[PDB]
Amino acid sequence: MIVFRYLSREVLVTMSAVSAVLLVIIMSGRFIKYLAQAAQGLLDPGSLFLIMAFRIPGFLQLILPLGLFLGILLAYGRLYLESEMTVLSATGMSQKRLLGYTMAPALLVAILVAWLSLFLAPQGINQFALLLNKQDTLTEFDTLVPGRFQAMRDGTRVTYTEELSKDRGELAGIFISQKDLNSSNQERGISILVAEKGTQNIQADGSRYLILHNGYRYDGNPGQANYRAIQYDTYGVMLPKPEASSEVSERDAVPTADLFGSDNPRYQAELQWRLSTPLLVFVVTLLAVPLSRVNPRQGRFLKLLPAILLYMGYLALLIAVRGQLDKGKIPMAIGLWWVHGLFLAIGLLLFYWEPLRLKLAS
Amino acid sequence: MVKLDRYIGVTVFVAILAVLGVILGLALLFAFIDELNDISASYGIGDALRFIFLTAPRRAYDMLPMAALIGCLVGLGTLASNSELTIMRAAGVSLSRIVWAVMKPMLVLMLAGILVGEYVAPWTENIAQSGRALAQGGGDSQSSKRGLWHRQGREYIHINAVQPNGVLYGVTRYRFDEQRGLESASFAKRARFETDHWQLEEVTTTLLHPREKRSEVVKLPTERWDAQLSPQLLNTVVMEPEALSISGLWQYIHYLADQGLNNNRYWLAFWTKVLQPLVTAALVLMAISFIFGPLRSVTLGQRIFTGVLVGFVFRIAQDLLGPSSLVFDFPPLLAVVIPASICALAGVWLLRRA
Amino acid sequence: ATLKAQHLAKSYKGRQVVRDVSMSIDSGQIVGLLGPNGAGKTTCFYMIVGLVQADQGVVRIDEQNVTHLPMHGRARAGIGYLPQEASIFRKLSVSDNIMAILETRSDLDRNGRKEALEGLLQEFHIHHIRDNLGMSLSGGERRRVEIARALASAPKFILLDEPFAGVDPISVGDIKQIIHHLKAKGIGILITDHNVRETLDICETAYIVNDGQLIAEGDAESILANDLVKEVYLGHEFR
Amino acid sequence: ATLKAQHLAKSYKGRQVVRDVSMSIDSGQIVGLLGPNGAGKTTCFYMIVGLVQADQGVVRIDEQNVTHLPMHGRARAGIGYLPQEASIFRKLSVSDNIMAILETRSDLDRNGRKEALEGLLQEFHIHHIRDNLGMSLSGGERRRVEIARALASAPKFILLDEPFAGVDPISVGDIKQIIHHLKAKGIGILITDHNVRETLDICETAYIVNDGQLIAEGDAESILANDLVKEVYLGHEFR
Repeated sequence: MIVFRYLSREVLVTMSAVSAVLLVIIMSGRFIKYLAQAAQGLLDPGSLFLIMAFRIPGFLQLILPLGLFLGILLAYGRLYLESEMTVLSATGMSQKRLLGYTMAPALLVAILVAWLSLFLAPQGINQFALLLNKQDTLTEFDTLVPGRFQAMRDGTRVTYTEELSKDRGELAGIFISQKDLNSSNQERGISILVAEKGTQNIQADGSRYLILHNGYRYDGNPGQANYRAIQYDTYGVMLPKPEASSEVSERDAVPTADLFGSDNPRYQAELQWRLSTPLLVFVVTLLAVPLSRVNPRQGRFLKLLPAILLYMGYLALLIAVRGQLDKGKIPMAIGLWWVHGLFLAIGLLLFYWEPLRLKLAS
Repeated sequence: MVKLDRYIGVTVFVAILAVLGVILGLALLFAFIDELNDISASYGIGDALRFIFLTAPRRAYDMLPMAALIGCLVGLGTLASNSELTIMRAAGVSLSRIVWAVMKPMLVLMLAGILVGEYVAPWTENIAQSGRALAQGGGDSQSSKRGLWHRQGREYIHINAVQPNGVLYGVTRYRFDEQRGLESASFAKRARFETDHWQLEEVTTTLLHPREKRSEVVKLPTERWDAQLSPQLLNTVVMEPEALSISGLWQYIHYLADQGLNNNRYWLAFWTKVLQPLVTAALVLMAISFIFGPLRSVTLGQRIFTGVLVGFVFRIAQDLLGPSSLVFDFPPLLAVVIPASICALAGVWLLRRA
Repeated sequence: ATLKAQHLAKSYKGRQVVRDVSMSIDSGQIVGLLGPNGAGKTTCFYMIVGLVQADQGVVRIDEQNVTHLPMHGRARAGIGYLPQEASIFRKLSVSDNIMAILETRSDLDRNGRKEALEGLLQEFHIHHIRDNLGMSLSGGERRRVEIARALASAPKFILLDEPFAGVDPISVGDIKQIIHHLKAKGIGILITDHNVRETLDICETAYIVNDGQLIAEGDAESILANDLVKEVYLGHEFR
Repeated sequence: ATLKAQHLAKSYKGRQVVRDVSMSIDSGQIVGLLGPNGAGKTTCFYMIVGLVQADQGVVRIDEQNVTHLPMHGRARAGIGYLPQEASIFRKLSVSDNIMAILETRSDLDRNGRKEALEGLLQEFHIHHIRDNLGMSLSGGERRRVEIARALASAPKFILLDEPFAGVDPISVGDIKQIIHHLKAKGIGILITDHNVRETLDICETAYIVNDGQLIAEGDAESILANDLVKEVYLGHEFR
């Protein structure tokens, strides 16, 4: 029992330190990507603070299992290097007993990760998406110079402006037209008009009531003998906020109570993914114990990089299977469970290597 | 002092080459895994593999400094843990002499990095990007992301896709009158650059008649085009600043200066691509300081782990000071000088502490 | 009891390090295992301990084939061990360094564990440092605590590893006294060491393993006078 | 020449590990440095060689204050060093190990370097093994090549560090012969070792330090009878 408390307190502290370092690194890595979009001027650089505070629960869901993996590796390597475990196995301690001792601090991490992945990360992601949609769309429309006009990616909103204005009054004039004719093969595909109007009548989050009293439609399909030119009023330009749809998805914010009963493959793959990190904790704990046996020449800082690579590959396989399963390609009976089975098997063949060799030695 | 110089130089050179090979392999594997998600229809696995392989020199040039740091750490640790640098120091060989011995085969690496990043990286990067864009699409007037818009007093120019070999895919020309009267809806497929004019191809123009006549389609085969655009100008705008040759970056910085638009990202890219030897020298000086200090008798694994951790901490800071120098207002030269400078200062401090 | 190693053999990357070495330790004896550094002295010692798997031969303790048993199986069979390096529980008090092993014993109840802890703490004269942490102990007391801890498991044999290496000439007296005490308790002891003077002083029967073979054996007088060990190991001018 | 160290003192954790110890080695004699493990023997040795800067000290080589000089600065005036562990250049031949150090010397031309290399190769009887890689040498010849390489720099005092550690009793005769060979040339050795029985034999003057203070000095017969050392370090029954 004394050994149990000693091992648990030696593992938990190292896990905590490694998790803190990993969290700092991941937060910095995400900041260096959000700051680029801030530099483009798309998003207010005063709200990057909250976004981090709302996204960190989503990072302490894939960081904690790796923190436990590295903590077990480092702690048991330290105990192995100082002959602290040689005198523990020379008084009677099966490696099964060591696994039993290690599985108790892993239970706390599994409980914490299950809570964070089933009841906290969805709430945080929902709040982050809500507050990014609410008031961060004020910078959706940015104008640099009259030389750089507006060419929206929708393929229907392209126009011209003269010298811009801070008050948004001097950038009048409009040459709006859908203009998807190429060789002028269609008539309804252009809404060309001549305008000196286009006042920035922003009512909603960028939505504009830019009705133009100046405009002459040129509907007549060019390249033909049909000249059709009438008066044109305007083409409504409402600006929505597509930032949220580019980075996150609706699935990650659905409460767990809304996935227990459903027929949508995405809403069920999400449930299968959320219940995968508690098993991640136990699988990496099982993998960690046989790996931690090190020699004085190897040191404890040797198999850390392969451990990180293996964990990243495990997560990548989980995500790929989820993304090829929510499409219905894989029937939702095997699920993600075969990935867990594969990694459990490769951990079991590693925990039972020395006993297998001894048995094969007859 | 010849044999000691060759011994240390060969050791560090081989270690650096091995580390660079491993890092390049890992980077290519991660990039291919990321690219797998966009495999659809025309973008086959073969095209993705071709793009990944063609973007190898750029990744090697980018990862050269971290590779040099880790390789110097490993190579000097091999000597130090065997208690050979102590013998060299006790034989009368100074410490600055050992630093010079390590840096002698490293000016070669810095020169190779500059050469491969100013002559070889832009070509392969351009070829790979253009090939990926072609494979993904660009058939329509506005289909490919690799597009651009140019305007004159009345001439309107839109290019659907640009080619590395001085060719434009999807040339589109428009003409608006002084009263915003439409006069041309020209379409083209290809163009050839001769003298200063632009030899258009597949000219499917559509010129509007003002009074009552509806436009007509003239399928003229070729026509010289009077445009001030140069193929270098259209190539430079498309490519990202971090994938441009030094001479091209300098010329584009000056050209942006003439028109009055401020240049603050191209300046940062130019400084990063120029001050790379100094950053490498600072990093490897700090690595040499590490070997002679804390990581003296520690194992190889600890040295590799420390090198990787510090490389992460350094690269993250370097990539974080970039957009910060554009959001805020301070010279981009600081964003390149500060991290390398403090690395060199820490290395010198620890070396003087012996 | 009797720990016997018979026809032991091993081979590292082609070369045969040891071959046909036979040793036997009785309960109560102090048997020393010496030899040249490059020979298979350490290989034989670790093959008996359990850290290296023997290619051939058997290792049995009183009709109990423990050759193909792990280290914990051997430890439960009766064989102890004590590594050369410092192997005390650093962040644990002395009174807990022993109780952490006394709690695994099956024949001891709640009161028996306390009684045995008191006996072990008083026998070795470490009662005054009962509260000190393991990392703060001096060089002399660390060995006493380690021996008491290894004795808390009630081993039938203890295989010391380089007890006298890096030890002052005044502290070898304490180690010899501890070894004599352990012999008096009835526990057979196997000693392997680089220092061949104090080891031959304390041991009662010694084995020489040179070129992977048992070239000579016997007491101190018969081992200091043999010609083979005097021309491959000791030198013609040794005492 | 005379390597007189005066009034040495140091402190690691605010505590005076070494205080007021003075040693003097004439050029042409073998001097030993002994003491308990925790005392200031290794610290004093490392301060003399230069790896540990001394807070106080007048270390001088015949009226040449070299206390502030670095390790290479001290070695330029001529002070050898030989690490306890293997320090052979791994991927270099024996003929290259000596020549690499010889090229450091500034008073030798090409023909002089060649002649000195042949002289050193023949002097230490390693002319036959002049092409084997340094990493593929047995312990018997590795030490000879290391000592030849150390002598290639032409020092005036060689500071050996644990030469008789982890060697067989037949392999101490070779080391003693080599040390006598070095003493014949004129160098002044400063053997320091854990083992005392032959360290007090080969050497002719010992400086035993305890609690970071010089407690005794003199010839082996004149120190084995000292009461203080027989109380703290050597015990009451040594020899």
